[PDB]
Order: sequence, then structure tokens, then C-alpha cells
Amino acid sequence: AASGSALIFDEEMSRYKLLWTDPACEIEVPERLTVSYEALRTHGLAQRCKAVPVRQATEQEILLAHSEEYLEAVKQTPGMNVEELMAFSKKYNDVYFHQNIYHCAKLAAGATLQLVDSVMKREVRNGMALVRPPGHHSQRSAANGFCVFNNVAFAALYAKKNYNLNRILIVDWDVHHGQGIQYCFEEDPSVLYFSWHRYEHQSFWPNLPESDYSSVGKGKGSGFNINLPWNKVGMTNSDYLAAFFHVLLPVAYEFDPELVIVSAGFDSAIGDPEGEMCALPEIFAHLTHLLMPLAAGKMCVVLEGGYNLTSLGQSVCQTVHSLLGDPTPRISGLGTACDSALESIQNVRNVQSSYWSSFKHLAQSETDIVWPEPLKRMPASVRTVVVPPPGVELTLPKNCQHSDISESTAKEVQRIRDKHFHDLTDQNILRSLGNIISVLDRMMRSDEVCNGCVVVSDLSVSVQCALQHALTEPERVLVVYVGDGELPVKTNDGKVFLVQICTKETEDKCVNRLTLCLRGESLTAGFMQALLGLILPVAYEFNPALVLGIVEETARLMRVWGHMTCLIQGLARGRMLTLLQGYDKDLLELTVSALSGASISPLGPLRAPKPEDVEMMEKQRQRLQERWGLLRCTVSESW
Ligand SMILES: COCC(O)(O)CCCCCNCCCN
Ligand SMILES: [K+]
Ligand SMILES: [K+]
Ligand SMILES: [Zn+2]
Repeated sequence: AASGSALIFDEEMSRYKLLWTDPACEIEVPERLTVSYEALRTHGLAQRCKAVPVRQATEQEILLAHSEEYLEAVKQTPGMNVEELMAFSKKYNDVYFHQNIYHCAKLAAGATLQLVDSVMKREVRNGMALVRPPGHHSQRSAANGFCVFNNVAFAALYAKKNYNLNRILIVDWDVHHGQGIQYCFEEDPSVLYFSWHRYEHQSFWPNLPESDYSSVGKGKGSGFNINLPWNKVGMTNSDYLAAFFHVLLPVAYEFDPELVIVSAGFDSAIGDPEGEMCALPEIFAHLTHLLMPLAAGKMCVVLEGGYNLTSLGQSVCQTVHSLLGDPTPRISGLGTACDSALESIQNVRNVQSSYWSSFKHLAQSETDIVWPEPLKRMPASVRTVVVPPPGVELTLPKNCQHSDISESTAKEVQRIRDKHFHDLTDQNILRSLGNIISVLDRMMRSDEVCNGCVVVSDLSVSVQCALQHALTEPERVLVVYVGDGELPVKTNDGKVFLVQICTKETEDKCVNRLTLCLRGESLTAGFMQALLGLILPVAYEFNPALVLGIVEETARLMRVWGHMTCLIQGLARGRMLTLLQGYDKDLLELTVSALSGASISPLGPLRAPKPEDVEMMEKQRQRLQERWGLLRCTVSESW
């Protein structure tokens, strides 16, 4: 029922600045807030967001994560002169105070709570708060790293008290380790904290031993703190996506959070002087997209770091673009993560193996810098086209339409019939192939339609016309097929990759085919492991121009189909055609709901998969990780 996205911002939070010479602090400028909001207005996305006003966090709310002594000390900063502000800033590590910073800190804290309230009251589906100062370094009785009050820690504690939440996921993709959040929920199993950060073997700020992968929590909360250290600079998009596919996402979907809060620091992007990483701003459009199936889309993005004004504006827009449901941009050049990233990923999975069932099999035997500008993201005129069987009226979302076949398309279906299948008069089939071409032409060519779903009766003839027609308009087509037969699909030229979900196991020889024969109780948990750990890594590296989904009528376990078509829309700018053999009102409504960008129901309590399933999946990884390096979650054995 939730509708749009909130953007909480106020110019007042940019009215404090550093007043003395401090080489460690001069990068935290008010222009980070000005450039970020001005970039959203330039791209027209600010106007597309509901501008929820900011408020001050009350004293009672600040004490949720801070002590009375620390709050009382900061409360007297508005009355201090410059010399007194210098002496107060020296008591903490890499932070400066201003006459207006206590005011702005309460606004940054209150703005975060306004976003949490808007999301939890179903007034919006998600949102972002462009706040300042940041927070994830702030501790109970100390300011730290430009942070006065821990904004994200407030949001989690605030959502727990006023909404009785049991599970909250915090994703910290800032380039620094948010040790203030880790200290706050160190013993709390209700708040799962994930953070990657530039570590360089503790040589990078804040130089903390507990910032390493070994800190998994304490007491009842052990296993709910996940640190992923970067021990070398220059981490690429492949490193960031390997962290998501092989660490964060398997844990997040098993956790099943009721609310997702993001410590969105963009100093992990290309060109930032503090992060020195090499990920392009478009990667944040996917980091946001891969998390939105969680918690029915209830996602609160809180601005943290980001100090390259050009890179910051681009990364903010890519985040809001995905939150508004705009199609995700294509990511090319993906491959294996570097050895340092694979070592970090390998170590985190090993330590966490005793806590999460996605890693449980790893525990015993028999297991001036310049970059190109991002392209223009644009939502289609109508996102989804639905073609039900002849004479079936349906209730469609406001951004959907039905199929009329023009005479230009009607002549093509004939030419296809007089050449191939020249003994085909089933006029019902001829209409479906006419629909397939009409929807595909509106997908690939004109920017009017994003994706679509077509109900078919013949499978071999329909998938042939769909696949062959897509390979001639321009390039690369990924095929996801849930059935047991054999389809006229040739994985010969490297232009097609086929993912097959069947019942009987088939010895696969081509490295362009991924066959998943999953055993029937835990078919939901096993499918999600294969989706996050196998299907998504190869699909992202393959980088298709169109996704072709096929479901035969014999196929049942449909609870996972909504998550697949939502996550798989990260490929091919969301251009996905789904062919459903036979009519199923529930399955058709599920496909159209997820294709349209609506939220998906959580999977609930995710159990543990069968050992025979994880064994089959790891044998597929061994067979394919040499060709598709993004599948790797360990360091390669050198000859
Ligand atoms: C969410 O806050 C944004 C941030 O994480 O980027 C803040 C950390 C800056 C602290 C680093 N000081 C420079 C090192 C010189 N000793
Ligand atoms: K982080
Ligand atoms: K925790
Ligand atoms: Zn940072």
C-alpha cells in the first residue's frame, strides 16, 4: 500500500563549518549537502520525492544511544567562542565543533527519525535523508570522525521502542568502519550490523583491532556483527558485488529483517580522496536494488560520508533512482574479485560459519581522477505489459497495460511461419507469437515499455520466436527456465546463458549452462542460496541485454518466484520477458506484481537447506568459477 519515496533535507544543516586549520577535517565541507541536493534537482528526482520536513531529536531520544554527561557537554558548545571550540574538539579524535553544530546534530538525528516514522507508518515505501553531521562513528560518550550523534543507531533504537521490532538490518557501505554502531549493538541480536571498510591491516583510521573479521559480536549477540575489511585500496565493482553475493545477501535473507537502515557513505566510490576505491557510482544503484526485496521494501537511506563532490552527486542520484523504482544501469567489465578481497571474503565466511546456515557447510569435512558520466536513467511510460489468455479480464496496477497487433507485426509472424513451422495453423499459437514480437519491440527499441509477461500454450515454438527475435534486433540474452524438458535454446556462441530449474539432475558439460536440480520441504531455502550465490553472480558477469523467463505448466513451489524476478531486474536495465505456459491466476498476478516494481512479501522464517542441495550447488561453483570469476568466494590455488 506504500507509495513513493521520502527525501528529508534542510539547508540549515549546511550552516556549520570548520573554523581553524585541520588537515584531517577540512574535507568535511557544507558543500557536500549543497551539491547532493542540487544534483537531485538537476536530474528531476527531488521533485519526484515527498519532501518530509526535518525536526529536532528530543533529549529523551538522544539518550537512547548517548549518556547524559556527553549530551550536557555538547549542549554548551553553542555558547563557546572559537578558542573554546578548539579546546573542546581536541578532546576527541578527528572532529571539529561549531556554534551551530549542536543544532544541526539534533536536526540530523531528527531527520533520521522522521524518515523512520514515514516508512514505518506506510506513508512512503522507502526514503533517504541528506543529513549532516554524519553519525556512525559517534559513541555513547564521545564524538568521533566528524560525528556528534549516531544517527543510524538512533533509528534502530527508535524503531525498536515505538514499533516493537525484533529484527533490524543495518548496512554500512561507507568506506570507514562504523565502530559507534558496532559498540551500540555489540550484544544485541535484534540489530544485525554489516560493514565493509578500508582496513589495510589496521593501518587505516580508526585503526581498531575490533574492526577486523574476527569481531562477530558478544554474548547473546555473537554472529550478528559482520566486519569485512578491505586490506588494499582500489576495490572495484566486482569486489563490492562479491561482498554482497557471498556475504551480505545470504545472511540478510536468512535474517529476514523487518526494517533495513543504510549507513550510506559514498566515500567508497571512485575518486574519493579518503576511500581511494575504484567503484563507479552506478554500483550504488545495484547495492540499493539488491536490498529492496528485504522487509517489504521498508528501507531508510541515511547519508554518511562522501567527499569528492562530483562523485558524491552521481552516487546519490543512483541511490534515489533505484529507490524510486527506475531501471538499473548495466554494469560491464565484471569478473573475479581481487586476491585481497577474496581473502577477506574467505575469512569472514569462515568465522561466521558457526552462526549462519548459508556458511554452515564450511565447518566440516565433505562440505584528478576522471571517469565517464553515468547514462540517463528513465522509467518507462508504462513499466509492464500483460498478455493474459484470450478473454480474461484482470485488475492491474496503475503502471500496467494489456497487449492490438499491427499489420507490420502480423506480416512477420507469417514470414516466420512459412519458413519454420510451416505446418502450423493453430490460430491461438499464432496470436501469442504476435504478442511476443509486439512486446519485445516495445521493450528493446522504444523506451515506452520496460518489461512484460505473456501467457503461452506452446512452449518450444514460443521460446524459439522469443529468443531468435531478440538476437536480431541488435546482443546477449539470459534465459531462466523452470522446467524439466529440453528447449530449442543453443548455448553455442556465448550469446546465451541458460539457467534451468528442474527435478531430474542432468550432467551439464557446457560452461554456458547452469542446471539446478533441487531436491521438497526446504526447496525455498535452497533456491535462495542458489539465487544469491550462483545465479546472480553469473548473470551479472554475463551482462545480458534481455532476460527471458520460462515456466512450464507442470511447475508448485512459487514462494520464491517473486524474489527472483525482482532481483533479476538488475540485469538488462530491467528488460525481462516472462513466458508462462498455461494459465495460473496466482502465478500470473505474482509475476506482474514483481515486474511492476511493487514490494514483495518476506519469505518468513528461512530454514537450513538440505546437505544434498548445498553439495550440488558447490559442485556447480567448482565447475563454473574458472569461467565466471564472480562466483569465487575463496582465494585461488596457484600452481
Ligand atoms: C560517516 O562519517 C563519514 C566518514 O566515515 O567518512 C567519517 C570518517 C572521517 C575520519 C578520518 N580522518 C582522516 C584521517 C587523518 N587522521
Ligand atoms: K562501513
Ligand atoms: K549486533
Ligand atoms: Zn566514511
